[PDB]
Amino acid sequence: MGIPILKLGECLLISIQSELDDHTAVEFQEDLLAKIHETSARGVVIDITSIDFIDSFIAKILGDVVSMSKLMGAKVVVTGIQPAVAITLIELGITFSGVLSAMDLESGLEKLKQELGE
Amino acid sequence: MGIPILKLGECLLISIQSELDDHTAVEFQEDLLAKIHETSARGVVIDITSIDFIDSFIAKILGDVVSMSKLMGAKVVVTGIQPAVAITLIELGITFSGVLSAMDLESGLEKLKQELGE
Amino acid sequence: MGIPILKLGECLLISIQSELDDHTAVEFQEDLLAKIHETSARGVVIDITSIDFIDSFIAKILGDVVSMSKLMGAKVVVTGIQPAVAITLIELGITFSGVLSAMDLESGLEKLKQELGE
Amino acid sequence: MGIPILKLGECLLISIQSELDDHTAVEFQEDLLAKIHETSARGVVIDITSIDFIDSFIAKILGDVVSMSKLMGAKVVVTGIQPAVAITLIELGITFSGVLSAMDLESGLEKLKQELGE
Amino acid sequence: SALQELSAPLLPIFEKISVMPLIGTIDTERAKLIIENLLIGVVKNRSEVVLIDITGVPVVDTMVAHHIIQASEAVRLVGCQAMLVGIRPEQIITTNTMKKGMERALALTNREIVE
Amino acid sequence: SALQELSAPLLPIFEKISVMPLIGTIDTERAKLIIENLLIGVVKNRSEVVLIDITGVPVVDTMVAHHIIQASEAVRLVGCQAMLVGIRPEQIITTNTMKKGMERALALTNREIVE
Amino acid sequence: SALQELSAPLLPIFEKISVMPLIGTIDTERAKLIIENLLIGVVKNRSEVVLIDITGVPVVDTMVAHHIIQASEAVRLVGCQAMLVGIRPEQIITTNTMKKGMERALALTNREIVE
Amino acid sequence: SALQELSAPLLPIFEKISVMPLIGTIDTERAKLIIENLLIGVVKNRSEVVLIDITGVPVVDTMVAHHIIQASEAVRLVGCQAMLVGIRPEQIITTNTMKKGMERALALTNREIVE
Amino acid sequence: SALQELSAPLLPIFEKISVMPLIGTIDTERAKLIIENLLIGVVKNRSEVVLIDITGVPVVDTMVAHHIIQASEAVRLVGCQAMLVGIRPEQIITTNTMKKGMERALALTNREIVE
Amino acid sequence: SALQELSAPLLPIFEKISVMPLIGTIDTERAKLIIENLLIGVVKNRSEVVLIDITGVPVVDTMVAHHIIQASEAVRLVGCQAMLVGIRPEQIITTNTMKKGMERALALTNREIVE
Repeated sequence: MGIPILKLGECLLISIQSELDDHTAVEFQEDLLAKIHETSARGVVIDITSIDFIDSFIAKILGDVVSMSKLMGAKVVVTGIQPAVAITLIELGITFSGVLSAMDLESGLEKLKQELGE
Repeated sequence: MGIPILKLGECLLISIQSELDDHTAVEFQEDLLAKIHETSARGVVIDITSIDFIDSFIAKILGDVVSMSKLMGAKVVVTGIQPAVAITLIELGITFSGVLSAMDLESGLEKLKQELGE
Repeated sequence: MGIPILKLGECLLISIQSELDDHTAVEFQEDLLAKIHETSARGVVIDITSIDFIDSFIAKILGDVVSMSKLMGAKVVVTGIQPAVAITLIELGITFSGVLSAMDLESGLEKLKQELGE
Repeated sequence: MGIPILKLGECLLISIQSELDDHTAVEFQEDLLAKIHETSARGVVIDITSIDFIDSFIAKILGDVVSMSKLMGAKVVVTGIQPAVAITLIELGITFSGVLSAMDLESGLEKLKQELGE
Repeated sequence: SALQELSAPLLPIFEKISVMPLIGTIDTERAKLIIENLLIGVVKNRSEVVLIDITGVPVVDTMVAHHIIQASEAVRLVGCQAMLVGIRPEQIITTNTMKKGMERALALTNREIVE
Repeated sequence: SALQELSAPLLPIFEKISVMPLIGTIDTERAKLIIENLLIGVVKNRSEVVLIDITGVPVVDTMVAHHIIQASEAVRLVGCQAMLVGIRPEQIITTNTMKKGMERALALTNREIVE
Repeated sequence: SALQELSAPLLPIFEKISVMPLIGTIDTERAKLIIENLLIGVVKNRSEVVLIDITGVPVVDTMVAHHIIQASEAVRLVGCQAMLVGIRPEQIITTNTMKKGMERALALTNREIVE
Repeated sequence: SALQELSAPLLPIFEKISVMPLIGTIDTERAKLIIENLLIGVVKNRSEVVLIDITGVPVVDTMVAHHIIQASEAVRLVGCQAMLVGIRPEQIITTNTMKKGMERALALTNREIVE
Repeated sequence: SALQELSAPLLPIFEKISVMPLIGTIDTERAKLIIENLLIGVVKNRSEVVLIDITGVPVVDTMVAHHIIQASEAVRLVGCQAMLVGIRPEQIITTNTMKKGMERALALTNREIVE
Repeated sequence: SALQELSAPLLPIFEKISVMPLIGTIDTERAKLIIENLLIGVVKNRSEVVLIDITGVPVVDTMVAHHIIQASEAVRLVGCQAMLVGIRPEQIITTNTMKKGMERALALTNREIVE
């Protein structure tokens, strides 16, 4: 089991369903950075559309995974954010800027289509 | 819980975890069909790279989910097959014929631009 | 002593006058498949215009070399089937698919020279 | 019954296997001219590659079917003559001129189509 | 009497079968392969648009459509009825009408009629 | 039983007469007039290639050939046989063979072929 | 009851199967084939958008997909449901919905929408 | 039997009415308006080519031929009959055939099918 | 008798087979499928030009030869022998010689070698 | 086991060496010089990649590079191992990988890869 990943044309896709806590995030984040080493990726598209809720401890992980993989050498687009998670749990209690969000995965990959030249 | 589907440029990208049982595979194969109605898809790229062993009666059903989509109105491609399962299960007298199996996910959508996008 | 087989430019033009039994049929079967490896070739033109009666023990020998030569590495064409022998071929019932026969040895070489090695 | 004729776009062909007597040739000499009446012709191509010894009366016959087929309109090509037939046995009372000999049946056509019919 | 048709514009061969649903008319299998090498005829039409109805043996009619495949070019069963294709579980390329039956058989020998 | 021939390959509408040259075949006069006004055939053909001979029926065969000119156009006897035309009691447009008879058929309706 | 609602918008032919889950309507095979050749119908559609949980009707509804190959040009099943394709106890060309299946039908007979 | 028809040839919706000359038209008055905000249908064709006759409810048929003019656009009646039109008590654009009505729908939305 | 050699001119992967006609030598079936996902060749060859003969492996050499179409696609057999298929119990794209087997395996992947 | 290996691409025929590292395998020279007058003998790759190691006989394997030069065109030792060449107690064209050995071997016969 775990959280999968999939190489796609010098980019990198990843789907995420409703995970539990920071333990389910650190078993994910150590499996995201380890395979962005192996693939010579340049953009990771974190599809998180299928998420009910996100705990406050995950806000200091997924609000800092964009500060994680940027230093690794690849841009990150947090695409597919639900309304319920976005209001008071990605609220004004974090340092959320420079994250390059999108709306849906077709417009997500369209944005990172124009970072690999075309 | 489950095995998800993400829309990406009028194509589908089923990525499966290590599922080795038919009563979950029949529980899975509804999700391929119940999504392809709602999103007007044309080619579904089933990624089976993360599956090591398969049971025989699964291949009498997963060998027929090609005919699920091919009658539904969208082509299907089976990418990333392990060398073990093609020599311990497929050499049995099942009747794979005209399935158009790719090699890896990079060469999948490159072949699946040649069904949509000139 | 034997059935006269000649060669043309990158083609073989075998002509049949008459036979005796299956012993001449297996001797002719050993003749053509050896000769097509004794030299190089890409197209066989079998001429059977001079035969008006073929036994079921013989039509399989002309069912052999019409399909053993395709696996050997050359395409085959059996031109000029008489209407008397053409009845008992499919009254037996054996489809000559992939054979693409013609009416006479001039028009038989029209398609084969066109198709492979234009 | 061993001597085929396989005419090819107003250009005939002749295969000749191992003969043993001139009683074969007299039944054969009428058969070539009976074909050149039934179809139009421009050049017959006699092939005698499979003969290592020749009766002196047979050399009178094969030296005659040149001039039997010149008067009908067509040219002749005596292609693929072996050494041992030619060296000490065609030194007999021949008058071989205007015969247009060749080396092999593939090049024997293009020494005739270069002259007549094209 | 017991003979149908044999004449051609020499690239195709037309043919017509009026109503004769009986197995003793084996001559439409017999005297058809005879004419296919008496001329050099290429893909030929059947045009059974008035034929009601073969019940027992279309094996004399649908296996003769494979006889012509090996002796010559293909064959077009032009214009079947509605009753004739009632239940036929027992492929070959057909058409609908004799005018457009001639088109997609002439497009095999690479010619048409345009001015 | 009660049938001679009909066809419809193109806008020309041709016929075929096998050997039954009696005066009771007035239907081959009528059937080529019945099918004529229904589906519009400018050119028609005859194709009496296999017929020996005519005893006392040009009145019902070729005297009525004028009656298709007033119907539409262009009766064309395709290949009257050698012994058929010995002494005629009784003009029209005819030809030699169907493959070169239809060549002048489309030349009357101003159409040609292309390879 | 006694209705199936077939006509011809273009040279292809539309056909709509509404909620008719019954084996008594064999006439969707019968009364379609009679009106198939009643006009010139080259291709046609089926469009079973909602008819879900139909049993052995494929013994009719697939052999009827084989008769249109014979009497005319090909036929397209349009938009099968999810549970319908789950009934496969035991080829043909299909599509997703009637606004794109009609478009690939015109792509066969060489026409497209312009401007 | 509380169902008639619906379709989608990607801009308009053609619709078919087999014969039901009663007050059961309150289905097709209602169930056809609800499709107009289910998808973006500009044009719709009524196609009462098979209906004889209308007894006392064209008042229901003219409101539904005027509700669409204030819902989206371009209702049109396709193929009335000679017996059907008999007395007119009471405009609305019509056409003659099902084929040619579809083309002038594209002429009101600036399209035409050629290649 | 260690193994069978394999390397690559970067698009295809060649292979050689010497005299190993026994079912205990399945290593040519296992260690050949292993190399396919190791380096992603598209076409590959067998080149059994020097082997006489085959008795014990009639299907298992061609079963795996159909089962790199699962992952490559299709292998091309190079140079079967006259004794090898002079008789056998009973598809597979094949060629005759490696200098022509390579020259047409490139054409399936759209490359060429021109001066 | 009277073999070493062999193959035959188009003009540059090449050879392969698996693990057979002894003086009793001088056949890889003897069977190799026979093929140089069995066909035309332009450049030929050794490809001793699957070999660890050889210390005993480099006089057999390196002086043979100056045996084929005087008989035919030159050779290329393709893919020497890492610690194989660490043993050099005591020139010739060479490369590193089989897929790029052909990139310069075809340059000496005036052929270059197109598309």
